[PDB]
Parts: sequence; C-alpha cells; structure tokens
Amino acid sequence: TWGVSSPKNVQGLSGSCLLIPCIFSYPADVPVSNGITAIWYYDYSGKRQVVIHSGDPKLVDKRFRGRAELMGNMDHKVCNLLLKDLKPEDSGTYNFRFEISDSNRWLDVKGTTVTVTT
Amino acid sequence: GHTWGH
Ligand SMILES: *[C@]1(C(=O)O)C[C@H](O)[C@@H](NC(C)=O)[C@H]([C@H](O)[C@H](O)CO)O1
Repeated sequence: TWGVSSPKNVQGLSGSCLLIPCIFSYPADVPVSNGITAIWYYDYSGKRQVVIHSGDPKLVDKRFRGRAELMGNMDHKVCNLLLKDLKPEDSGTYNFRFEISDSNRWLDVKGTTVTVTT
Repeated sequence: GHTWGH
C-alpha cells in the first residue's frame, strides 16, 4: 500500500550535517508517466516551505537553497533527505511528498521532527 | 491539489 518509512525524530549538531533515511511505496497497479516527483516540506502546517523538488528546484525556498539535497533513487523508492550545514533554525518537522500522477499523490503525515543541538 | 488544503 501507500506509505513512507522514516525515523520519527532525528538529532544533529549545529554546523554539521544530517541525513534522514526515507523510503516510500505505492500500489503495484502503479502508473508510469509522471516520472515520480519527490518533494520535501518544512513546517507543512505553518509556513510550509519546499526543501527540495525533483520537479523544478525554482520552487525551493531560499532558506534551504543549496543547503538540502535529495539522496535517493526513485528506482529503489529511496527518498533520503540530506541537510547540509545544520543551524538551529533547521529544527522542526519535515514531511515527504511524491507524485506519480495527477490523482495519485501522497503525503507522509508522520514526518520527521529534526532538532538541532550543540 | 486538494486533500489537506493550504
Ligand atoms: C489527497 C492529497 O492531495 O494528497 C488526495 C490524494 O489522491 C490522496 N492519495 C491517495 C493515494 O489517496 C492523498 C492521501 O490520501 C494523503 O496524502 C495521505 O496522507 O490525499
């Protein structure tokens, strides 16, 4: 069925980097034309900013520009999120999203709460 | 888009 596997909480040191393991699944009925668009969000409920966007990065918020990267393989269903140069401001929740088709998109509500420490 | 809104 549809879903995403990632840790619920993750902690990193300011200045360092953080890697969030992530894997997603979708029904074998599966369509294959959308090229699967992966998108990570930050503060989905509040300001909801884009951390990455396989579609077009021009949609990525200036806050995460060049400070985040998708370490995955759609062909393996890997969505790992790499955070470069951590800062305290990076603390918060991250949620993944992927789209195979217009009416076949999914968002992980669990997300991953990232808290940057010293 | 839909579902969650916003
Ligand atoms: C809404 C959405 O816009 O995300 C409609 C999607 O079609 C639906 N996906 C499926 C497979 O039904 C999603 C989905 O239910 C939620 O993202 C689950 O968290 O909801």
